[PDB]
Amino acid sequence: TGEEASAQVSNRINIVSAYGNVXXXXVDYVNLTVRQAAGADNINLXKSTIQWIGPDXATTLTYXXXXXENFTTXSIKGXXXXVLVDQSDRIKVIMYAXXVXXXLXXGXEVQLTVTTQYGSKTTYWAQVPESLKDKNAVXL
Amino acid sequence: QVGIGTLIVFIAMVLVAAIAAGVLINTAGYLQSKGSA
Amino acid sequence: QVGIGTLIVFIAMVLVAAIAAGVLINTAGYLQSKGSATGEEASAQVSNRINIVSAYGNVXXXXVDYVNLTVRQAAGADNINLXKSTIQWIGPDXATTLTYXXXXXXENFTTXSIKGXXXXVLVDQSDRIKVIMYAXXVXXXLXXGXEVQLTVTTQYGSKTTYWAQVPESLKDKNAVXL
Amino acid sequence: QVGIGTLIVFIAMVLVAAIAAGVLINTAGYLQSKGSA
Amino acid sequence: TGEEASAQVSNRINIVSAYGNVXXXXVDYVNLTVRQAAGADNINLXKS
Amino acid sequence: VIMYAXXVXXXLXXGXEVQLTVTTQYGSKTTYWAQVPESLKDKNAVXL
Ligand SMILES: *[C@@H]1O[C@H](CO)[C@@H](O[C@@H]2O[C@H](C(=O)O)[C@@H](O)[C@H](O)[C@H]2O)[C@H](O)[C@H]1O
Ligand SMILES: *[C@@H]1O[C@H](CO)[C@@H](O[C@@H]2O[C@H](C(=O)O)[C@@H](O)[C@H](O)[C@H]2O)[C@H](O)[C@H]1O
Ligand SMILES: *[C@@H]1O[C@H](CO)[C@@H](O[C@@H]2O[C@H](C(=O)O)[C@@H](O)[C@H](O)[C@H]2O)[C@H](O)[C@H]1O
Ligand SMILES: *[C@@H]1O[C@H](CO)[C@@H](O[C@@H]2O[C@H](C(=O)O)[C@@H](O)[C@H](O)[C@H]2O)[C@H](O)[C@H]1O
Ligand SMILES: *[C@@H]1O[C@H](CO)[C@@H](O[C@@H]2O[C@H](C(=O)O)[C@@H](O)[C@H](O)[C@H]2O)[C@H](O)[C@H]1O
Repeated sequence: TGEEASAQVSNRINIVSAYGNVXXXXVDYVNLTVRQAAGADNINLXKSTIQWIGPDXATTLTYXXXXXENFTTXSIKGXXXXVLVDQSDRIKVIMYAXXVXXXLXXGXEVQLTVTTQYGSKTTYWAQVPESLKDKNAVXL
Repeated sequence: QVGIGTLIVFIAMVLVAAIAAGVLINTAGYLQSKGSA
Repeated sequence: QVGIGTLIVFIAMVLVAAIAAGVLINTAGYLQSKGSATGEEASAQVSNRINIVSAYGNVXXXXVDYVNLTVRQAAGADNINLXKSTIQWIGPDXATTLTYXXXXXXENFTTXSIKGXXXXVLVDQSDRIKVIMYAXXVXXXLXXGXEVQLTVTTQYGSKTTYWAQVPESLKDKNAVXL
Repeated sequence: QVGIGTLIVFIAMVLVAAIAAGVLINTAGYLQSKGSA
Repeated sequence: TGEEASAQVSNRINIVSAYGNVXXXXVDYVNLTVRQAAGADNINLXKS
Repeated sequence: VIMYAXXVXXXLXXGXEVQLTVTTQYGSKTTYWAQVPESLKDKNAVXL
């Protein structure tokens, strides 16, 4: 109990940033860079779930590989592409906006809560820019 | 016998502290998004 | 024979209390080191932060080929390793996250020293290291008016955001400050 | 019998509180010097 | 007695989130995402 | 307590971590997680 309860509080994800690819005039990808918290242990991104409260939908995304209504983790810095082992590891959480619901238009707001296996919830309110003209890639 | 009672109450205090810690962090997360926006 | 029975049970309850005594002490020892660690990294996250002193870039013809940044420790900052740091480049065209490299690159960044001992670690308050980024390699040589949004993320998590704004006119400028 | 049990666990709890007390104080000591500087 | 009393305290349910559907202008669905608490055994959600 | 790091395993590097439990004759365990500083630049002696 002491080990799991401390895990529930300690092993938590901090989202460094969130940017999104733009096709035509709509955000088609939602990309999130994640990192450990203070005192976190090895955080597995395969046993994590993401809650997508989109403007047109609301579903809980689960892990996948090579998406649709799931999420993928491509690596940025480090060895493992699914596990955060050290404090200097960055992994990119990958979400397809035009596959989990509808393509995010300029101004759409989606709430993302990344829940670790032990139950540490991290909520990021992604807000598509109100204006998207002449912006190849936006910063959500 | 006294040890038996201590272990059970020990679990509750760890669980209760986890509940209290959850409220502080989650409320901070909500306020962080509110403040950033 | 009631004196026999109490003796045997008395031994057992001594052991049981010793068992429970171990659980509280061992679990506290676990939480002692876990809590001690938590304070140090959390303080490192807030304090050990990179501050950009000045930004400039070499320009060729009329599009800044190279982007250079000068960094330093913030107030009350421990050693800051620039090798375990990732600058995220959000440019007019591309938008990727750069990683450390050595000897000049493509989608990476290099840190050459200006003042101090190490050329990748900021040890004192008077150390200046030049973060080197090839603009034409990460995307394209920014023309007059491009606006890159750089953010340097330290290993512990402290983020410094710098909006590198190229001047609207690049005429008669060997090397201009971004 | 039960008197023996409560004595040993009593020793345990003060040491645990002593352990907990040290953690907060030493952490405050690190934060004090870091905060002061 | 020791086992069930420990299960009463340890085996608990944690509600991760609470979303719901919307019809016309009224919530017609209440959905809860649940998970084990710290150090919990198997939790059959049929006997709950 | 003197412990030669280079012999037990290898001389630790910046960012390493060792879990030490110093147990007495009677079984009292004391756990210490020694953590080498993430940077060893210009420091004759550190503090794990
Ligand atoms: C979020 O991560 C995606 C991971 O695949 C990126 O995907 C790539 O985007 C490139 C381009 O920027 O459109 C394509 O050339 C690649 O084929 C595609 O996999 C995406 O860019 C990023 O925003
Ligand atoms: C500039 O004004 C435009 C006026 O039409 C906006 O266009 C609409 O934006 C909506 C949304 O906010 O993204 C879309 O749902 C509409 O289809 C689109 O015409 C535009 O967003 C704004 O930047
Ligand atoms: C960013 O820093 C670079 C560090 O190498 C500078 O590189 C030098 O630029 C010189 C010139 O200004 O073009 C060349 O003569 C050197 O060979 C080249 O390494 C760069 O200028 C600066 O913007
Ligand atoms: C709670 O979970 C329900 C599980 O069935 C969801 O049910 C679906 O809701 C859809 C819509 O959002 O109203 C309907 O098209 C489906 O037929 C219905 O099963 C419910 O949405 C969710 O809130
Ligand atoms: C600053 O960052 C450097 C990035 O390479 C670190 O370099 C590595 O340090 C390791 C160890 O921590 O000493 C060595 O095993 C590696 O070979 C070395 O490249 C450096 O430690 C750090 O202070």
